[PDB]
Amino acid sequence: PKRPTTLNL
Amino acid sequence: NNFYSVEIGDSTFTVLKRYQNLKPIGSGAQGIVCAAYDAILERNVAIKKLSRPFQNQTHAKRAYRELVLMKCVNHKNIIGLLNVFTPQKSLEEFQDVYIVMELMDANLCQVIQMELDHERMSYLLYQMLCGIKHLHSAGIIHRDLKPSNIVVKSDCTLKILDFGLTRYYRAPEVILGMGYKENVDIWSVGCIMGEMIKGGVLFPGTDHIDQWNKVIEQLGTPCPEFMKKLQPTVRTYVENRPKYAGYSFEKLFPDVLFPLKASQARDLLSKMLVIDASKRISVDEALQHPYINVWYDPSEAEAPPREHTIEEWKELIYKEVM
Ligand SMILES: CS(=O)(=O)CCCOc1cccc2c1cnn2-c1ccnc(N[C@H]2CC[C@H](O)CC2)n1
Repeated sequence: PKRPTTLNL
Repeated sequence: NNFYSVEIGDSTFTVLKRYQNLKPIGSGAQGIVCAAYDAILERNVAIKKLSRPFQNQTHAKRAYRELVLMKCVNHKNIIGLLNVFTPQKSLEEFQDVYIVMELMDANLCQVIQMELDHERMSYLLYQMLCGIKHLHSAGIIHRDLKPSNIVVKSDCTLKILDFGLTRYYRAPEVILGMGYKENVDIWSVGCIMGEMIKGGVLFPGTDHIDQWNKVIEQLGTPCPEFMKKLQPTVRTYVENRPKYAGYSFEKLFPDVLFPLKASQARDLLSKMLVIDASKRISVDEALQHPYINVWYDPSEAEAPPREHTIEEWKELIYKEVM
């Protein structure tokens, strides 16, 4: 699995 | 001449010219914090001006403690030191300490109640535990981890903001008069993970006694053995409450609530949210849990780690700044 690179603020 | 002054409410920030666009983003007993732009590194920073570091020996002791730990602790999941400075030119004039950190985008407060997928949930929790494990390796046990002192960026990276010592995330050890060990911090990780899943605060007590009651209402009255570990006067209150059986973790976190994985999350939760710390999961076991272990990298998860007068503290702090 590849690590998330985005996150909604 | 290397420095300029900006008025920040009733406070004057006198900072290196490299730091521009200062705006206050918070304050507390120990300092005032501004967002700024660093023209030399070409990035956004947080600038913390310490508040009354030399008023007394206890202030000075804490200020010295904070400076040293920030310098010595270096880990991607712990807020780092970019710079420290004083605008004063000698020990005799020395008054102000300014600590510069990377500027993060948000704390966890709103983020965790926005519904996250398993990947983001577990990845964020993995980083938290890596940070905590590194704190514990340096002999720091936080005891007050909450969404407000854990920070993130829009790229899904996470850092713990401070080194610790809103009661919703406080472990039973803390709530009551008890001893604590490393896994006191696991309770707080559990409360955060639960909140991520359910979309609201797990144990929202209206006061310190009420905090206890919301815990037992969901998890069940702790065993006699645990009651024995309590101080006499706290024991008289706690032991004489109605007896709650608790709910199973399937009832507390049913599939409905989630985005193999949900089963794995519940299992982890069932091990973190244990009232009796002697039966609660360790940081190492949490990092090894199937739900968390997917991200494992040893460089991240197994990284290597008195009495003075006021003027003596000033001197020790001045050396540290310099
Ligand atoms: C214990 S004390 O020294 O009295 C505490 C003083 C106040 O501490 C603070 C109040 C506010 C931010 C604070 C601090 C201390 N550090 N800090 C930081 C540090 C790095 N990034 C951010 N980004 C922020 C994250 C939050 C977001 O809403 C805006 C960008 N904030």
